[PDB]
Amino acid sequence: MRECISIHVGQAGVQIGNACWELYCLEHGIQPDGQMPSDKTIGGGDDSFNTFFSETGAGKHVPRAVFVDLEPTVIDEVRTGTYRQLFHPEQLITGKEDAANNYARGHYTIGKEIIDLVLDRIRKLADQCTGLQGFLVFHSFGGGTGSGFTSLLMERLSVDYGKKSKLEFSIYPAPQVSTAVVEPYNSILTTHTTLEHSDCAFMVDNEAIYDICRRNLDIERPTYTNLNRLIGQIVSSITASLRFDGALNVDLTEFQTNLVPYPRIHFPLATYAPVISAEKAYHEQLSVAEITNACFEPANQMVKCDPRHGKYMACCLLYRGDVVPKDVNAAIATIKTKRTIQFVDWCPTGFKVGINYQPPTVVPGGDLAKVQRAVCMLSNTTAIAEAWARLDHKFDLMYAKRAFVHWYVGEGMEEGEFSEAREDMAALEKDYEEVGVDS
Amino acid sequence: EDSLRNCIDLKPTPHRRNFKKFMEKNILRFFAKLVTDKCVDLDRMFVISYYLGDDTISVFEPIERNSGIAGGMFLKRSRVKKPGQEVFKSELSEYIKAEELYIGVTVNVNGYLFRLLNADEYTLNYMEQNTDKYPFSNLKLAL
Amino acid sequence: MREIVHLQAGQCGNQIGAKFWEVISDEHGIDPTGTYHGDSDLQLERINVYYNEATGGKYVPRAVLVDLEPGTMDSVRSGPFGQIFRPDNFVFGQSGAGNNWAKGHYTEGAELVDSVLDVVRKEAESCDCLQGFQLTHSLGGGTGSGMGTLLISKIREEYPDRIMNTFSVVPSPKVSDTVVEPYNATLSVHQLVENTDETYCIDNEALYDICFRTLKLTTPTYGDLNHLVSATMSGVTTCLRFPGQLNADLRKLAVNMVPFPRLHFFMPGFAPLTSRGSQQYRALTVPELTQQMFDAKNMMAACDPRHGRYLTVAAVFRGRMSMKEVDEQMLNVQNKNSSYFVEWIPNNVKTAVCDIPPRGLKMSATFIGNSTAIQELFKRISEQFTAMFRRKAFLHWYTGEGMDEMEFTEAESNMNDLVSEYQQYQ
Amino acid sequence: VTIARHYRVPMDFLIALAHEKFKKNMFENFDTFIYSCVYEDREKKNVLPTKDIKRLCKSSRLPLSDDLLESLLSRFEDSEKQIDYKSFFSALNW
Amino acid sequence: QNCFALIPKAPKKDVIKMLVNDNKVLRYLAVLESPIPEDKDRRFVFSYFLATDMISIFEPPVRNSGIIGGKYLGRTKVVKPYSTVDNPVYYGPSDFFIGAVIEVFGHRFIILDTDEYVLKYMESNAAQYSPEALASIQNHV
Amino acid sequence: EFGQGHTFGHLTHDALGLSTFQK
Amino acid sequence: HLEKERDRYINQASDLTQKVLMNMEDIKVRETQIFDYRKKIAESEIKLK
Amino acid sequence: HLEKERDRYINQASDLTQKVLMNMEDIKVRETQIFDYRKKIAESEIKLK
Ligand SMILES: Nc1nc2c(ncn2[C@@H]2O[C@H](COP(=O)(O)OP(=O)(O)OP(=O)(O)O)[C@@H](O)[C@H]2O)c(=O)[nH]1
Ligand SMILES: Nc1nc2c(ncn2[C@@H]2O[C@H](COP(=O)(O)OP(=O)(O)O)[C@@H](O)[C@H]2O)c(=O)[nH]1
Ligand SMILES: [Mg+2]
Repeated sequence: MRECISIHVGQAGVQIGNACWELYCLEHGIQPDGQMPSDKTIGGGDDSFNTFFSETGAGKHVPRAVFVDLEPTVIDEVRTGTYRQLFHPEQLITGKEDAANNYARGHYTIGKEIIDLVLDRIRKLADQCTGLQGFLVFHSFGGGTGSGFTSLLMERLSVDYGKKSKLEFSIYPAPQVSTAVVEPYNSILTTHTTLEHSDCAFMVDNEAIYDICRRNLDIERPTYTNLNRLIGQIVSSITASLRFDGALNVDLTEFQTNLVPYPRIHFPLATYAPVISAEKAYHEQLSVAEITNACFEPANQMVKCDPRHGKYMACCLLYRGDVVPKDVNAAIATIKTKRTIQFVDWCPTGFKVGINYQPPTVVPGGDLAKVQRAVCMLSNTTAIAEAWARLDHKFDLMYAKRAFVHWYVGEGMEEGEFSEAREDMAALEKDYEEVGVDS
Repeated sequence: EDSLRNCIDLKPTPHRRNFKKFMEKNILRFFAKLVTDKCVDLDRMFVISYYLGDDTISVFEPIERNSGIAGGMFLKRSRVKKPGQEVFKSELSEYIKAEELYIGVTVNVNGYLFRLLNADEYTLNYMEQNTDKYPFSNLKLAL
Repeated sequence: MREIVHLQAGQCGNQIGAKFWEVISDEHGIDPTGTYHGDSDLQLERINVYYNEATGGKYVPRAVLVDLEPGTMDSVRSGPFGQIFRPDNFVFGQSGAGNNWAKGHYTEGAELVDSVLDVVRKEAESCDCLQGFQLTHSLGGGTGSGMGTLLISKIREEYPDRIMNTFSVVPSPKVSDTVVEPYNATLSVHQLVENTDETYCIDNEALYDICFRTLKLTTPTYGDLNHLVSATMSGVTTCLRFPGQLNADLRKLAVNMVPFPRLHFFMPGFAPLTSRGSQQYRALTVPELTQQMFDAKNMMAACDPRHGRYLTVAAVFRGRMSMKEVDEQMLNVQNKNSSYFVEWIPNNVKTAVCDIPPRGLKMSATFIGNSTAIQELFKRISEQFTAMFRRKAFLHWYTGEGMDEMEFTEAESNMNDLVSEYQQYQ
Repeated sequence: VTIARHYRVPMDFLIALAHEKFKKNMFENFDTFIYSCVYEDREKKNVLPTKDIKRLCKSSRLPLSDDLLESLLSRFEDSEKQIDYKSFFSALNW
Repeated sequence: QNCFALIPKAPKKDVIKMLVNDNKVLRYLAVLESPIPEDKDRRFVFSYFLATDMISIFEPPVRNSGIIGGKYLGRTKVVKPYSTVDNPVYYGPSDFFIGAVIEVFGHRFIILDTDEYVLKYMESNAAQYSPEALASIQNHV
Repeated sequence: EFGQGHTFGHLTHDALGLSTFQK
Repeated sequence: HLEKERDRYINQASDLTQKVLMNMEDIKVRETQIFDYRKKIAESEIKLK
Repeated sequence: HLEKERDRYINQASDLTQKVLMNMEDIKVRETQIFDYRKKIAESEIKLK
């Protein structure tokens, strides 16, 4: 009766979606073939797979997501790898020529020829499900497909389905390192679409994942194949209350109203804790207070900002595991006592909790330990304006010499969108400072 | 188990569950049917799952075509009390159905009688591999 | 899916083309006979990018090879790999140019191009989605430079929406083996800079010092020089042919390397270059790759980046690796060497990751870098062209074939305004 | 049930699958396979390990699945880590 | 040279054998052995230069054949059959029998006839060579 | 008495599959 | 010699620029904490009255 | 040219060094004020109780 649909865009999206769906296989016990194991001859244990996996009369479970990318090379590893029989032959959309780190190639010239093919399967996955909350978007700012094609996908989806929910997990550019050069162009020019054609948008920074995975899990030199496990661990704790039973359930509609106070303010921030190794797990006791303190600690913060310099507007607790509600209230009443953490004076109740019973599972070869309880943050704070300020300063000095303009003008779009995208943000940063100003 | 601590200690301490048992522990699945008097509406095949972690029993009925009843789930990960009653003022800790389930044992769950009829292949492999617990799977004693 | 049409011009272009197709045939596991003799299965996924399918399980390259003398097709077919090139792809005339850009651009290269266009059109239309073309020729001789710059001036109008790569051989002041090559160079670069997308600079001075000092050899024949230039020339299309984490083809490198259409000159480099007596002693780890590369002696051009500014840089890596160390090391050299980078553009480094190394190796790196310091070599040949032309000598080879005298003036005027554009960023 | 479970009693279809796939997608060039096998035989024995025939088929790019190819080269035509020429290439030819 | 000495030097050329041989070419008739059926009648001519131990293969054009023959292989040593990377082993003059098979760059050549100068050289040396070669020459002439 | 890290290559490269616990 | 001195002084100036930045971050944090403590002193004295 | 560079780098280092010194006197003043405010806090809370 409940279903969820995920749309993963770009090379970032198709690579985090592989680790996202292998965990979904392991929570419901789905083998890479696509069924219950043949050792178990009677099944249908609980209809928690109905929201993530389809049902066929032969006993096969098919996922309810779609993968889109303009690069065929990273897509066909799913066709070649272990999970070839599990994923549908149609649910993985393949391009022919990549956008090549550009916005106009992904938007106006190549994004048009495949925007109708995906929408057919989006409609096909929409009438399968009786009840749909909305769509999850796993896209990247720096990618050509994740910027250009997404800036037409969210626009067309908003008129394809009016009041449907729209959640985004965006791979935000890191403030120090980057794999490209023209990523401020790819980041700014897609913000004009996403500020009006999205409901909620969590940001993920890779270099903050780099330090967190290094200093906490005691694993030096990580790889993307384990970062996507961490991001895939975040996605399961959000949708845990939908699938699994809990003391009180949080919907996909519950936190989209409790983290977005203004239509121009829809940028929360994610944080996961505890993140410890197997060797560190058994020495340290893991209390509810000791896992909620690291969440509010800016050292464990997953986007490279500081709430000490900023101020929160809203937060969201995702408690999953062996947790009782008594010390949850003792923890959050203790959080309200420290004056180092500062809230705004107009949102005196900034808490929403969600309780799930089943502790998180672990994967063979993964980095995280077998843990009994965990908590995920979805907090909205104004410290992102610190990150936006240093992103536009780089954008303004890069545009002052009119570099890389010929890569965009000759593709078909006009040069007036460059000035508008800089100005529309400048009003948005003015909106960011005005909500932070108290009475 | 939460209120033992008032007489175990003057100041109570949180109850400590079995970390060891949760750490090593898959799911033992049995086929069951409903047993009451002769009623025509009740010919329903259920499946009972013992979880071997927190010692917990969950019963579910698969959805059957053109049936007048559609019950997706019967119990939600909750322990089962045997029909021996003695609910209040019980000095000992309460009795709970442990993991002793054969083929043909009529188990009384929540007042509903359930006859076990078949086991999954993993369950029967468990039966034959672990026999100190179950003398009914010995080939030598069977012969 | 995505194909590459490979174009060669000149005797230098033929001698570099034999070794270039040697190492890819080694990399993709191809015998001198023509049949795949390998051990893996991922090596057969992206084969159509360079090899056309045939009957009997044969794969032949889609390369066009041109020259004006027949004396180079005999040596090309006499190579260890000459039996795999299809005989229809060779184009040769009955009379050469002989170190003259004028012979190949108006009179003798004018009739050859009408046959080469037929050869490239019957092959480029046989694919499904061509990624683009790639040139490798020499400016020091008019066979591949007089007419090779005319193929640039012809396929650009026919196939406009494509990428073209050139591995050009701009000459050198010490290994100058022609009197009149200042004329052959400047008259080629003037027609080059307007009608191409990506250019490198392969200088034989840089190859000579590398194999003498870095590789520590005694007799570096041209086969060793052709191996060093083709390691980078094959190391630029790694992610096109093999999967990885950060796939990056030529056009993804070009959009980050070309901020202005007249800024398309680069400085190639190759990291895993160590002597045989120093092979066992050195520990191969990605700080060592990014430290050996950024030295000025590893570069393939006859310029010094200490005299200029690193405008933008690229990096393509190979082998199964962890990107924590390489992202840390590229940030360290960016922070420490703050005076060698321009300040009007941040994040000047482009990162590409492939998980497959070449044979006999486990990790590798390829460098493509645009710098203001590359302008020094145009100044070196501008003063020599001015010195030669102000005495009005050697024009009887040039003005007697239909070239007006004002063509030398516009070749000066476009070139010195080009280096005046390069002057502003330092 | 324990007694009954302990006391219990426990290809042309595989060939016909590949025959139908080879009929749907034309791969009748098997004389080239025969000539290549004779060319690289180099002894009087008429057999080779499975890897050589597998890499010959993969190099010739037959329109057949790796699962069915591995099943054929592992189950039936293999006697002891070595495969006949004439019987195997007289088979798979519709 | 780097492995042995700290300061590398040029290798020593074998000019004693160069001065002894000068211009000495031994020619044999070979036939290509190939899977492709139109390579059945491809007769090649070997040429062994004794001065530099170097083998070159030439295919003379055949009247109304349809194959543009000629310089099949030039001046390069042949090393391929069962040779390690550390130490190369090269084809010498001792194994050009009658009926011998040669592995040149993946192709296969069967020698069927030599020259009278080759036979004179055979009878001149007659000691470095294997007895099957002597038997084949005595059967041939 | 009268009566009678293993390798700096492993510590500086590729610790993702094998962490410090697995080293 | 003077090139080496120039590089050393560049390294010095960059490091001590970073020192300036972390210090002004520190003084801003302490000023905010000062304002909070004056607020809580005022509240405590009002409740005392 | 590079002696001019050396002089300007020395001057920049000296100026920002004085800024670091002013930053330590700022943080010392803030710490003393924080301690005095905490003392006033404790006295007020004793009066409240
Ligand atoms: N965290 C994380 N980031 C990734 C991953 N894969 C790619 N990225 C990000 O994606 C960026 C590169 O852009 P891509 O996603 O590869 O580009 P694209 O979306 O395919 O668009 P085109 O390249 O034009 O086809 C890098 O800077 C990474 O930060 C991943 O697996 N995990
Ligand atoms: N690095 C390198 N340089 C070469 C090669 N072949 C020729 N050259 C250079 O090219 C110059 C002669 O080129 P040339 O034969 O006149 O070119 P063409 O006129 O286009 O055929 C010489 O000075 C060589 O230094 C080669 O294989 N590698
Ligand atoms: Mg893409």
